[PDB]
Amino acid sequence: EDYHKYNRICGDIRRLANKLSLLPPTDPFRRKHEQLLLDKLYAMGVLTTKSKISDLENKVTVSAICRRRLPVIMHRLKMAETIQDAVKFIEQGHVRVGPNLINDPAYLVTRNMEDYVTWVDNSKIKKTLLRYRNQIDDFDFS
Amino acid sequence: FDRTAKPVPVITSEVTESLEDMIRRRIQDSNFDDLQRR
Amino acid sequence: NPYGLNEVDDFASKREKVLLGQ
Amino acid sequence: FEVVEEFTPVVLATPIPEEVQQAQTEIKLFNKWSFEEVEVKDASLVDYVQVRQPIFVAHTAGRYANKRFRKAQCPIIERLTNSLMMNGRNNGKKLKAVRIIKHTLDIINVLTDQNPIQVVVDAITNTGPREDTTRVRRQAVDVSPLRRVNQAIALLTIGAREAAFRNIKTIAETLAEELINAAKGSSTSYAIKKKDELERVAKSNR
Amino acid sequence: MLRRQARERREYLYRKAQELQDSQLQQKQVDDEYAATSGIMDPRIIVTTSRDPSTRLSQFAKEIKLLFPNAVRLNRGNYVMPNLVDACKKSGTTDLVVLHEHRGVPTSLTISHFPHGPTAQFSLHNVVMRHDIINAGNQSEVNPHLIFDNFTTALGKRVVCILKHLFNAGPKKDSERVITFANRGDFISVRQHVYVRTREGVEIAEVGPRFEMRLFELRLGTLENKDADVEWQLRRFIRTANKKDYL
Amino acid sequence: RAWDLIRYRNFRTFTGTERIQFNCLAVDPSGEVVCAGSLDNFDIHVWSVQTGQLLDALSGHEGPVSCLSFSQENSVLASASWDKTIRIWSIFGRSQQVEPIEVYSDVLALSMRPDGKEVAVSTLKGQISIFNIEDAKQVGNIDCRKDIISGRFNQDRFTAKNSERSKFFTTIHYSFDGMAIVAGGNNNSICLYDVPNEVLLKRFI
Amino acid sequence: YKLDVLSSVHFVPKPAETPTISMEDAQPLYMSNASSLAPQEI
Amino acid sequence: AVPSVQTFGKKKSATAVAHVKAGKGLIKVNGSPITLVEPEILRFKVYEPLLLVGLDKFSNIDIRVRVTGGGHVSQVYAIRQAIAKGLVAYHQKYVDEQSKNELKKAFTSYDRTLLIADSRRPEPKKFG
Amino acid sequence: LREKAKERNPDEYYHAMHSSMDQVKLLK
Amino acid sequence: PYKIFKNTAFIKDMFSSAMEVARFEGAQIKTVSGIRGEIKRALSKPEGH
Amino acid sequence: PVTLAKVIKVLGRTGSRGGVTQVRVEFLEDTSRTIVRNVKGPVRENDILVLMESEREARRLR
Amino acid sequence: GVSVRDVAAQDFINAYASFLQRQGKLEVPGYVDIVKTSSGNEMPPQDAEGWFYKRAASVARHIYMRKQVGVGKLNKLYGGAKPYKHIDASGSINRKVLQALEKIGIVEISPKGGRRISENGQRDLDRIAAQTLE
RNA sequence: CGGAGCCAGCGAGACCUUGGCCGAGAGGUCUUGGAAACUCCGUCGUGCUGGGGAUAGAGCAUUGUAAUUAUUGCUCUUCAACGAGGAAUUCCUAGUAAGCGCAAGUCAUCAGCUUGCGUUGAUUACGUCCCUGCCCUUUGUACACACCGC
Ligand SMILES: [Mg+2]
Ligand SMILES: [Mg+2]
Ligand SMILES: [Mg+2]
Ligand SMILES: [Mg+2]
Ligand SMILES: [Mg+2]
Repeated sequence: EDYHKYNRICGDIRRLANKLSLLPPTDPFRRKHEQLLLDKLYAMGVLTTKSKISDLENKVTVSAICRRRLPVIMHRLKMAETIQDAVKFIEQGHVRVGPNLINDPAYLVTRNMEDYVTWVDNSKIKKTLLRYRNQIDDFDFS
Repeated sequence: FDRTAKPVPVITSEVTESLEDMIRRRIQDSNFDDLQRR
Repeated sequence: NPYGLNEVDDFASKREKVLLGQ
Repeated sequence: FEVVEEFTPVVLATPIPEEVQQAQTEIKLFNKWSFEEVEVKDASLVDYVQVRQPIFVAHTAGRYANKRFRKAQCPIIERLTNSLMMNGRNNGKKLKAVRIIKHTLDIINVLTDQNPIQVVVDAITNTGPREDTTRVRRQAVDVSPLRRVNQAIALLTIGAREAAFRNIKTIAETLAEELINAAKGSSTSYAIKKKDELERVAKSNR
Repeated sequence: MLRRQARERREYLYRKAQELQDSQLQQKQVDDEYAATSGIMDPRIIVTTSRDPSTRLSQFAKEIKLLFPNAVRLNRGNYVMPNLVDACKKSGTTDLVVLHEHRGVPTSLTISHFPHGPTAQFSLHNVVMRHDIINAGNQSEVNPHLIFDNFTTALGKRVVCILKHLFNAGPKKDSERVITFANRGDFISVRQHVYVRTREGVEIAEVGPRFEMRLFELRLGTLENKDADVEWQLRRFIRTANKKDYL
Repeated sequence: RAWDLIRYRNFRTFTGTERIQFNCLAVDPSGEVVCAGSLDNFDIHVWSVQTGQLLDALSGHEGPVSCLSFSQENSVLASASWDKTIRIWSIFGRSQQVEPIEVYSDVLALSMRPDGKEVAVSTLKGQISIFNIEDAKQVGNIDCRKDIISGRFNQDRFTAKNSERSKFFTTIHYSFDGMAIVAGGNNNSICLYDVPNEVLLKRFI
Repeated sequence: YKLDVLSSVHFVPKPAETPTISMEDAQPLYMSNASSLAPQEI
Repeated sequence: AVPSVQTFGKKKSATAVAHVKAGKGLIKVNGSPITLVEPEILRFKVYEPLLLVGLDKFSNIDIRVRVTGGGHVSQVYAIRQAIAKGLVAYHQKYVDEQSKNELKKAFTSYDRTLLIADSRRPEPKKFG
Repeated sequence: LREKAKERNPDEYYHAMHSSMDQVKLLK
Repeated sequence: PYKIFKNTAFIKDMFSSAMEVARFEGAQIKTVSGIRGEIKRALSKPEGH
Repeated sequence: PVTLAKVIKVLGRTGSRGGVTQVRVEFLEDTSRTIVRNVKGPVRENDILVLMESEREARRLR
Repeated sequence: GVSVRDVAAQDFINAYASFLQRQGKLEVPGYVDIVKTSSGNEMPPQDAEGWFYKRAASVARHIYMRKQVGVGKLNKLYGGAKPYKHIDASGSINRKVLQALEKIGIVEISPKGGRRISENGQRDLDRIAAQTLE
């Protein structure tokens, strides 16, 4: 497993933030950009809680970005037993993030969109869930 | 015999007089613990 | 949890383990 | 020219009474009264006395208190049934009101061969006050059609109730008499008396 | 939607835990729930009662509504508590006030702060309503001045914050209405006066109502949640209860 | 942001307290009120054009607000969301009313009839449903799943006919006569329907 | 851009002496700066 | 397997489960014929779907409805909603979609509650 | 157990979801 | 005790009349097990409970 | 005889008593003629009123 | 294929009550004309001649609907409201009815206690169910 | 009033119980395991009447306790006030008012009281500042257009 790309993202966050530390503290230009970076990472879900730039130096990690992966997200939500099963469901097109079907396992769910990841309406997997509960309603076609 | 819990206070005239004195003192000094716009 | 837990889910799991211990 | 959509006689494993099939043909109140011939004689009351949607039973469970004028869309029979249940002891008992209205329609048909729904429409139309008074002494003013319908229903139901409150007559019979008299326009009905009194007082202060 | 509420509760509990640690190390500002909206957005309050209230409780609920400038009275006929709070959360309500009674005598008052708590429960003593005053007249409904007296302990600060945010921020300097919460041995006396500045002092006139409220529970969650972790609870059967002070 | 096109200047800018991301927008016919919706807040922020201040936030949706529209005549606001519901707001006037209407599935797009008496919504099920605003009852429905043409992506591991990536319309609009609706989405087809008879007039690749 | 690509459902294109020509203008060319000022501003 | 569909109808606490399969027109509620549904005064409510689309459509199917919870009125509403939803779902799954659209159009034109649940969720009408 | 029931994800999927007195005992 | 509802419990044989209970309302009591309690209110029926 | 008139405008800021609405109504017999009337119940545009007398002009009732 | 569930309850009970009266074999206790069927009631049944037979028909139908029934269940089944106490029906009358029915063979002692619908009674109740429909 | 038909959701730190046998009922005895309102058909019938069940008498039983003591139910008889409520006053806008029951007593309060749960479920208004009361403004300050002008 290669985390080359995420290391570059983590590194680029470190190099960028360091340059802000160099720029004089009272400058409004740096303060605005530092907050935008923190807001962006918070929106992405990398930072679970609003953090300071000094915290952003060390909280950002490859594992944090891996946690936002859709198959990893599904595993915690218990939609899939194991990551490999989650990837297979994504490839076969049984999962939707909001109104959009995502067939790319590499997709990272944002913080707001985390709540709306679910099975597609006509998935045979979804029918298996409702049949197990005996709650399958054919008016909803699922 | 002992009692398990604090007795419920009785609001007599003196208790009122002490309370209103504190209120008047607070108003006179304009010392209000009220929320303000930030 | 192949990739671990965030700070919030670590706190939640610890709380559940405590109550189960009780 | 012929149009045919059914090539086989329909026979169900569950027996269905033939009356229910004649109801399949057309929707009728209690499967006994047709809405087709019913018409509101007064032009103004039209669009507020709603009879165009036939209903089998008054119970509808519609949402008519949400907006200001949804009551106008409510079927008039359901409005009468709803008005029938008041006075605390009868609050919330809609099935009893439905039965009372069914029996009242039966009585109206027996006494007068006319369609009972037409009798109800005529009563509500006749007993609506076209002019009222407002306190300043008093000053005369006009009355909106919705208020006319509301007050007509209230007057008819209240008169029928008060007539049989402590009398041998039952609610169904007294309501039938009230409706027949109001449709006739005769002064015997309590609602017609009240309407005439209000309009006279308004004319005095006109 | 249910997933969002579940996730936010875990964040809310985690935030309170971290804040508690931060307070402890400082021992060795406004609360997190109120920090976001403190001094920006005025409170939105719904005042309700228990099922089938007596007439006196309805009158008392009306008086509590007049107490808070942005309160609205809602009838609780058949409303289910999870449905009640869910409806309030949809409508943007900030706080919910539920009143209980015993034979038309108010006994309890519970305040729930949305979206995640806390919920504070009070018991009312020596309640005197304004309906008990003849020829009282109407109230003044200006944004009132607030007085919080004798709140010292950290719990006392917590109670002040919950009560402070029920009113609108930024009363006029010359507003003649003052609402006072005076803590006297954990029994918070609530009075409402209208004052006139005289040339040699101040004169105040009581409007009412009078009632003493004593906190006995404070939970980290909305009032629907009987499983919410308890931040603080009143111990009654401990041997020091008859003389222990908390606020 | 409001843009004056006679002089081509941004004469005003509106923003939320906490920097809410806005996805949809609707403007009052009088040009005195502006409403925006977000995928993260669930509230519809309302501003005053002349003052630029937040009048209030319309609350009640339990999902992100997907789309907004004012009636050009009656000036009512219709909002729909992933909460499977449509709400009609009578914001103007002394009293405020909200009339929610339930729908079988998430609402993606919304269009207001020019006369202002009906509203159409495109759902995730591939349905265009028409409702009467004054009565708040459905008056017509159009199926769109079969008409939509979606091609298999080169990366797909499942067939197009089995694919459900986009068999709905994310945007719709009435004709100014009011008798037709043009619809489009994340697909290779633009379908033009006729509202009164609920048939596909023509499909464009 | 890198974060946008990873979290974007759809395609994201990569963001992009001598006298220079302004390809795009904020106002129409025929429009004059004086006509862009309100009487109160003058 | 015999073509069959399952649908749910709800009204307050009343919940009805309708099973619609291929048959000869046998409609049963709680193991008894539909004609015995009580109270009698509301019986036509349960007949409203059957009479609206016509009994010919039911002549080819068997419907079994199991109702639990709520009271008499809410149970009647659950039954009628379940029957309508089940008929539409069966006509979708094992019959053309044109008939599905016709059934949906009829039911929505008459009473939309036959298909979509009617839940009077609390609404604080007074803003604030 | 109450929170676990409270915060149950309805979409959770598991592959397992797919799946005389003496004479009577002797007979069975 | 003769009737127990979780924490709450109804007691008998301590007092002969509801008048005597009124004198001891709020009084501190305990069980042999050491569980501490309180006299809350006198029951109207029967006397002494 | 009694005349029928359709409401065309619900006048506002007229200073009328509570529960009384001043409206403008056109006669059905002659669409051109218009008269200002006082109404007691809930009234909206396009609804028809029965005027007993068609001559009096409405005056504010304070 | 006719069954009791295919017939209206009141129609079947009335029709089967007439049959028991016409048969004349149902044992009726002497105290029927003096009893009220429940302590909550205030008067004896008006149909003095035939209320017991109607009781047996009502009980017999319930034995059909539920395979096993005892006197306790029938007591609560016919009980009603009177604060309110919800007194159960008289135990004596129900017990005589159950014993009377099994004399005719309509019902019989069920396993694990209670009364079961006898196969001879099973056809007998079905017989009158067809009678009412026809 | 008499029969018959039936539909809920909250809730679990010997005593409960399914079933058999007695008794008119209350209630006894022998054994196994640990909802109302409401709907249908009938009787009665404007008479303080088959509404109301206070007071009183006689019995059949339960619970203790050692008294002929009370306690809790049942049966018959007796058969009251009450005929919709003055001057005045309180509250109330949709699953709301109101009716109906069921459950638990979970550190404050509550013991036929408190809380919760479900069931049936409306009339009217949803407009105005005319009266009353509580407020806000009278340096646009407000980014274009328009409107306004001490
Ligand atoms: Mg109530
Ligand atoms: Mg209460
Ligand atoms: Mg009470
Ligand atoms: Mg209003
Ligand atoms: Mg019974």
